[PDB]
Amino acid sequence: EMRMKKCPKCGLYTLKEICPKCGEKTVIPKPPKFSLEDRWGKYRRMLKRALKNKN
Amino acid sequence: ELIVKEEVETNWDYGCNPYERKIEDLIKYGVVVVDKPRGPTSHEVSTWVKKILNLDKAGHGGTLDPKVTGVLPVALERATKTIPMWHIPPKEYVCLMHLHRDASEEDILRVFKEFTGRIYQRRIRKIHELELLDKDGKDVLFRVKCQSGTYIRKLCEDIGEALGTSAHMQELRRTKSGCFEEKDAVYLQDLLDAYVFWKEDGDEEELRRVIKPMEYGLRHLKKVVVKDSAVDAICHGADVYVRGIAKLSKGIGKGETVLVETLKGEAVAVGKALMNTKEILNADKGVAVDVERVYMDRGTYPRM
Ligand SMILES: [K+]
Ligand SMILES: [K+]
Ligand SMILES: [Zn+2]
Repeated sequence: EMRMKKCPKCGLYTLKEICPKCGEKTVIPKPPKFSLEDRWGKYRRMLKRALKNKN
Repeated sequence: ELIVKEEVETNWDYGCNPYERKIEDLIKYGVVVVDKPRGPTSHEVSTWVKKILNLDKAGHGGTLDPKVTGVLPVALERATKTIPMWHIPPKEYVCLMHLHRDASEEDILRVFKEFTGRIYQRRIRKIHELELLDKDGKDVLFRVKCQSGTYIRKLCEDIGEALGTSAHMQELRRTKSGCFEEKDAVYLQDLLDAYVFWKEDGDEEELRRVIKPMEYGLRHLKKVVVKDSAVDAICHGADVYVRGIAKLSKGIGKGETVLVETLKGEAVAVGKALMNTKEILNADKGVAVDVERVYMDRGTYPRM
């Protein structure tokens, strides 16, 4: 079954595994699954904090 | 650009620039453009937003089906009053259609032209743009810009029939709804983190990046900018009189829906124009706008 793809760089939609206008492997447009449980929220936020008081 | 009817000053002791609201007020009159996940219903999403921001009220705009992802604006608190204006501009989607039998690229392009314009569905809806993005055998990926209310699943079926075969929608993603675009969309995880960062780290930066003022979803409307002295009256039900107007959009026609804003750019209400731009500019008296819904809380501006 075919699935739509999107270039992470140009933001273009395509069916190709590799963007025809840029180069990067295209990805599935779907947003990550969500749950109020927010399982890895602590780790995710930990990273953002660290990354921020840096670059 | 707006036409100045009368140059007036605004008192910065009341209200403020919509993008400079205290955090609580940004939320009070805010909108979160969620990139809807595949699986939950649109209602579950607005519910989650409501829980994440610990709100009492929230509402989404153009409903997206469970398997559809993409732009899903969710009005917060008072902003829910503005949702009725969101259907006016066109919507845009990227769609993956699967033909029952393969068709040439030339025939697909021809049929896309045939569907460009007015069509019928159960209603007459306008198809502004229909672009072939990619094709692999029976799998056709296309972009469609259309009037709100247009059923994309039905559009795929009719296109299939127009090609001499049949077709069904495989995937759908909304890229534009109202004044919002994919570039404005945020993942629920990032909205949740933004809230935590505010409640814990006491940082409003992320919340301010993900929550947009409701004024952002009303940019498609012509404007009538009123003097400070006319704001609270309008919030209490008064209509907009010629003498209360400082600036207004060019080309406002009688009967047209217009946004009533303060001199600071705050959305006060919406209503129907009773006079056109020129009549308003030439008049010295009269009622300019018949106000239909108030967006701003009473007492925000001074009672006169
Ligand atoms: K909407
Ligand atoms: K095929
Ligand atoms: Zn690319």
